[PDB]
Amino acid sequence: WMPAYACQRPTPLTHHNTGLSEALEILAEAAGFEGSEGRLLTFCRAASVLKALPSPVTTLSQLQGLPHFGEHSSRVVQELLEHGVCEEVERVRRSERYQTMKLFTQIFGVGVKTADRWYREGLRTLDDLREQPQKLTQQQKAGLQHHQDLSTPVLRSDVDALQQVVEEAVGQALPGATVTLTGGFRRGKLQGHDVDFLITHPKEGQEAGLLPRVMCRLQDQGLILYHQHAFERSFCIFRLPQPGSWKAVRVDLVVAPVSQFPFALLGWTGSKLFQRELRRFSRKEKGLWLNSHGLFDPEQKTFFQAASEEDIFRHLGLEYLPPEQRNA
DNA sequence: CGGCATACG
DNA sequence: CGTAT
DNA sequence: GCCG
Ligand SMILES: [Mg+2]
Ligand SMILES: [Mg+2]
Ligand code: NA
Repeated sequence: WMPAYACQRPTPLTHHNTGLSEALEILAEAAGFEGSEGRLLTFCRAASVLKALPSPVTTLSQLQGLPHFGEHSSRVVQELLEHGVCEEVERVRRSERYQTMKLFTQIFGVGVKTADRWYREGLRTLDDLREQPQKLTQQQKAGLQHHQDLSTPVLRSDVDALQQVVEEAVGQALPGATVTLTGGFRRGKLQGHDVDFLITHPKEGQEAGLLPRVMCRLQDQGLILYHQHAFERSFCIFRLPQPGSWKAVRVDLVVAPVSQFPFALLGWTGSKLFQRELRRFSRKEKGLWLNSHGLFDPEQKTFFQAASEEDIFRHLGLEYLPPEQRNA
């Protein structure tokens, strides 16, 4: 009764197995810090299965037959059910390796590979990094300078104000262009780590060259604390007003032609695991290649036209899920 | 055993 | 290498 | 780590 792919089942934002899923996601995260992408995926998928269940798991036998639960994930749940704590998870939580890799990778501009190299070099704290700034990229310097603000959750109230200022710049850059809120906020989240916007124009081709024009206008308004600058994705740090002051917020802007908009909307609305699972399903079950630009039939050498996300779910033979049920 | 999503800056 | 869902 |  539980499908194996996350894109085959509704996953709401809030659910009935929060503690169990959080523990499995610690193990997934730790696996990623060690470069074990397969184990990360299994632990993520097992966590996501629990998010999709209609009620709390209370007994080990209720895991029988659930996809992605084998010996290891089942033992984690067993210990949580019997003792309220899983020793492996707590050992990860406490470990110097986990805590430092988490600290470093949550810096904008630092990935697993950089964090691991720093860790092996003996570095452990943000002030350790600040002491040797000549070794930092410009992006990393911005991520470290703004780290405290970027660690503060963005609220849904922040988003409306941001969208208005982005729309103002977009309308001067290209009248008629539109701004759509994507990412976690479109899936119903009340907070987030950043704000994701997708920009298009109803006349195919008019969006070409748009993002530089948008960025130059936002920068002229004094709103851009950091950006990387032809391009179509911008990973920015914005200045957001606050009472008597302001705070730094991560904002991502993406431009797509209207022909690709349903694919870009689907991709950028996520969740990350949902999209990985959807692309895996498309290729492995349907023989079609999915990305944020389109859906390709490699036998006919043709792209599927889509006018809506609904079209895309139909072309993959999947029941439609609204964004609020893509919280895999 | 192979496979694990797929892009752009 | 980083970034995005 | 788990699936097919
Ligand atoms: Mg986001
Ligand atoms: Mg983002
Ligand atoms: Na990072």
